[PDB]
Amino acid sequence: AVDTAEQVYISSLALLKMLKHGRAGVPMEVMGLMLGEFVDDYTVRVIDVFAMPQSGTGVSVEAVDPVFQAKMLDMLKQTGRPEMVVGWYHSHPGFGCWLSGVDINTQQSFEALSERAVAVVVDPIQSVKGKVVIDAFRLINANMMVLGHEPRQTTSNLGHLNKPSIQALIHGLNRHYYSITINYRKNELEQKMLLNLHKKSWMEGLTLQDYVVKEMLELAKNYNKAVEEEDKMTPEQLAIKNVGKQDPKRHLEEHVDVLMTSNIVQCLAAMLDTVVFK
Amino acid sequence: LEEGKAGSGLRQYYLSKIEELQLIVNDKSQNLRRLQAQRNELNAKVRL
Amino acid sequence: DLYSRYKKLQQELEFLEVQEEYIKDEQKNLKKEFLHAQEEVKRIQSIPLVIGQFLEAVDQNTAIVGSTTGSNYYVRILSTIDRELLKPNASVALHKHSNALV
Amino acid sequence: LDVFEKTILESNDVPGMLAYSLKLCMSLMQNKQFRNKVLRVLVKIYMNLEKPDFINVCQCLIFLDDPQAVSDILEKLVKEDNLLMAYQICFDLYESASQQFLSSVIQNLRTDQTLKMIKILSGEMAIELHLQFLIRNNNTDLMILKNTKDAVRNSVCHTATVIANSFMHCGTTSDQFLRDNLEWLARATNWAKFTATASLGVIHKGHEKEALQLMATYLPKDTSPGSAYQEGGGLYALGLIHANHGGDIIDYLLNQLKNASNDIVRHGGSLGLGLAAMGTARQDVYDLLKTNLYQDDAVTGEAAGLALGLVMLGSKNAQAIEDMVGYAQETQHEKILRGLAVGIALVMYGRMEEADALIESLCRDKDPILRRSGMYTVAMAYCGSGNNKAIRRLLHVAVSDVNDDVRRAAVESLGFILFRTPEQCPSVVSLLSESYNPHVRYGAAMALGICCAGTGNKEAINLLEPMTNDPVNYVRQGALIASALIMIQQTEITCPKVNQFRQLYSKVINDKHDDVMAKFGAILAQGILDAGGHNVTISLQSRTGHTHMPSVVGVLVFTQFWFWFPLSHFLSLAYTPTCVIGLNKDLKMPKVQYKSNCKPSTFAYPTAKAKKKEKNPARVMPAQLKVLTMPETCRYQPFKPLSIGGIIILKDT
Ligand SMILES: [Zn+2]
Repeated sequence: AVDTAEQVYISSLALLKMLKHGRAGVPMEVMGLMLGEFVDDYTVRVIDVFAMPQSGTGVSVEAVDPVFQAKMLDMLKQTGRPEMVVGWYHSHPGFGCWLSGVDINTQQSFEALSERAVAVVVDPIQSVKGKVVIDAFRLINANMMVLGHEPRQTTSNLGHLNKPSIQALIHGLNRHYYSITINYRKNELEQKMLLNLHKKSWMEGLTLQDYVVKEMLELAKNYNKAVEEEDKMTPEQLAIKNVGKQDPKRHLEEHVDVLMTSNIVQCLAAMLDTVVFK
Repeated sequence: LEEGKAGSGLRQYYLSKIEELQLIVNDKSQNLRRLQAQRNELNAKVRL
Repeated sequence: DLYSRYKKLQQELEFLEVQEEYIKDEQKNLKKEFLHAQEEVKRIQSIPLVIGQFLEAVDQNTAIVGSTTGSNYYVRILSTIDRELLKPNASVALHKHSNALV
Repeated sequence: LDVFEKTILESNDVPGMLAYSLKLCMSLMQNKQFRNKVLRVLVKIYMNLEKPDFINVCQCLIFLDDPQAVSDILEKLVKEDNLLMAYQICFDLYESASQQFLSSVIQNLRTDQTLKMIKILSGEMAIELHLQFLIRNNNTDLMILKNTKDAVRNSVCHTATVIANSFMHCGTTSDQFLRDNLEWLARATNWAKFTATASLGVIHKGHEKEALQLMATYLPKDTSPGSAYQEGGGLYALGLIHANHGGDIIDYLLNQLKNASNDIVRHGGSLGLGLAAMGTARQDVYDLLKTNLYQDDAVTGEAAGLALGLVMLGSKNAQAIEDMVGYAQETQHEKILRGLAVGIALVMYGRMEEADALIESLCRDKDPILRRSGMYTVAMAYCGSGNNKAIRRLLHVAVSDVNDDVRRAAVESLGFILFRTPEQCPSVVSLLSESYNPHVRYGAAMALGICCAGTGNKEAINLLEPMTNDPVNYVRQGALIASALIMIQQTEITCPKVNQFRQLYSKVINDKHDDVMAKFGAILAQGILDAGGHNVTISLQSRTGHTHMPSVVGVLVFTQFWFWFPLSHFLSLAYTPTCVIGLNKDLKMPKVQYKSNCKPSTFAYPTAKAKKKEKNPARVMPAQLKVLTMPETCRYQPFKPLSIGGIIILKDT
């Protein structure tokens, strides 16, 4: 009846086992399970993610052991929070992380167990640092083809997620499926130390530790002189003369600005004499 | 007027002198606005 | 009336005076964002790569390259160096999935 | 201020030099401290002067905002017994002064002329005179409406057409798209049927009498329809009509809040009660809004925040924000943060100083929505000024901040503050139009849309031409609404781009290959141009000088309706009636016809002399007000010089 676009709140702790357990299955595809709480129709949260045994014979719906979860939920009771299960996830490192033929067969089984059972995919390969990558989807019922086939209200959270549209075969699965919006509920307490732990460990280890003399400048002078004539022949090549040769051509970069910063490296590193000492 | 319409022009001259001075600084900004939008379009080129 | 406009005209004067730090602070950020975009294109594709054989330069921004398996691939060239190292026939490294010319 | 008293007291004339200087000084004055101190001594020498002038007391009424001074000026007019000369300040106090000042002046004055002041401040007779204006000047065109109806798109169509016809149907109260197709409205579901009872209150805006019994079919308590979202729009429907001034319906909302639907009643209920109590600084509405803030539900959080800034607008409640921003840290939803973002933004307006205490907390915080809150808060606080301190942090959050949605709302604040001098926006927002991310371009196009809407500037149309050519779909849509705001009431004879854009709106929506997203704002751009049947405009800058609250609140909620679809049906706030009136006085309707130098081409809603009413009144364009001359052969001639629009007095010879 009434269906509203869902918003997925992921915890920074749940983001860990998505890429981490997925990295352990690389190259092969894994099968996980999502753990969280259903607040309402238009929003959903995943508060935890745990690792499930990887299948070396290929992913199947029987790869999830029911006594593995029954022993896990009991261990979650003695753990701080015993929250009910919600849905499943699987890695797909070998390709662009789209729902395979097994993923649709385990859909109607998991959506019978739990109401939503959001399908979540993840890939390591698409980037390293500055991209969300991952993936998510939710099955829209094929029996609804008799009814209105274009959910959801509050559109562009889908529509904008429908950008880039990610080639063809991916959105070729937009038949019988619709993706879901992933935003981050603020962990910033942990996220503030995530930046502090990362950059401090990357700043000279104490900031002190790190803080071929003339010879490095004799090797640099070959880049600061012998590179000049191959750079300064181009203005004489800009002289035609004049003018039979196709123009414009700009040879100014990148050596000029590199030798600039090359002195910026050597000047402030030589200031270590004046800085460290006295 | 004597305060005045002879002096106020000199008062208006200061503003117009700064307006031309500002226009000089604006002309320094206007062509520099292009160096931004250029590289801003080049910032879209690496995204292209 | 002339002092009226004399009190009017310094507005856009000072309004463009704060428009000086407007762009100057904006353009240097975006400059550092553009320098951050330089790390982007240099990040892609990192590793791994696959060897391929260059065939010919058909036009700007893209060129065709034969794969080591023998299948010729038509790939967008990298925006950094489009010319000197291209050459009519050469062995150029390509990315695994994308087969990108780098 | 000493020598200034001698300069205003200089001999001869100087007939109007004190009149326009207040208009010039108000624009050029950076510090309002001694500004009004100059004005308060000026309005004293007006009364000491032999010739009385009522345009000076209009300016000090709003700026000095002294309830004891405004009570004594009319108390003398009661003793002076002439209703003609006071009839100007009667409706001038109405259209200009906000709801907080109207409630203070109505109490001291009512303590013939006592019955005459009842309908001016409550707007009783003011609605019907412009209710009869609409039905006359309104020219309906069903062609374009049917050209967008036959697309047969299952979604986004139900919201598009019902909000588009409400544009041209403003205030006519007639029922057309409800009666013609019953089944198509039944195809709508979820929050789409919320608009059917909502857009019903749009066309019915005004008409304070029948608004009660006509909508009884949509009553949530008795009917209880199968879909629960159909019964939730009956409370929000009448809030439109009841924006600003209220009425007997205050009990009508009280009966439907305690029965049937919960809590989705509080959605339309608080917006209906909050917009009705907007500017009144009411108490009991703030009491039940705090428990709605603590309901923890994300959808009802918008209704709690949005209705709280309304009622407390201009009052600056301390405990309001303290309970709002104090709940913003531990809340798990973004939508509660949104209604609260505008909630604390709507309460702080036009201070230029007090609000800066909160601005330091908003933008500095790391919450993405609360950083959007700082921009809507700094906009209303700086509304009506060109201050250079606001543009400092305005760009810093619009650039250095990583979130794209806050950069959008950041550049959108430029249209709210700078509407006094719209010429500055195309220059400062120019460089922002080349941003690679379309989120900034969506707000960059809106900045020219909301600010320049009243102006006829062609340069804004030129800058919006590449905006609809951009490959991104929603920046094209944002260009359609923005370019539809510049052309309001302006026909092809004004700018040639009119017919060029009108054919483009129906084009892209009839093309199935185009995205359903962008084509939603296509027919909506039509309606924006056709709003009120081209009769009514939207102007934040008027002789009154006050900002227009319902249009800004409606268009800022309509910025992103993709989070919640009712936010698209909350665009119903942007619909407001406006007109001019030639009524002489009281209930007697004079017959007056005067010439106009503009051709009927401006009067067409798809010369020697014209004919204007003769109060129903007749339409005029803001550019046509200067070319018209009061009739010299008529028995009824105006005593006041006729320059701009609005209801003016007419003297019988
Ligand atoms: Zn699989």
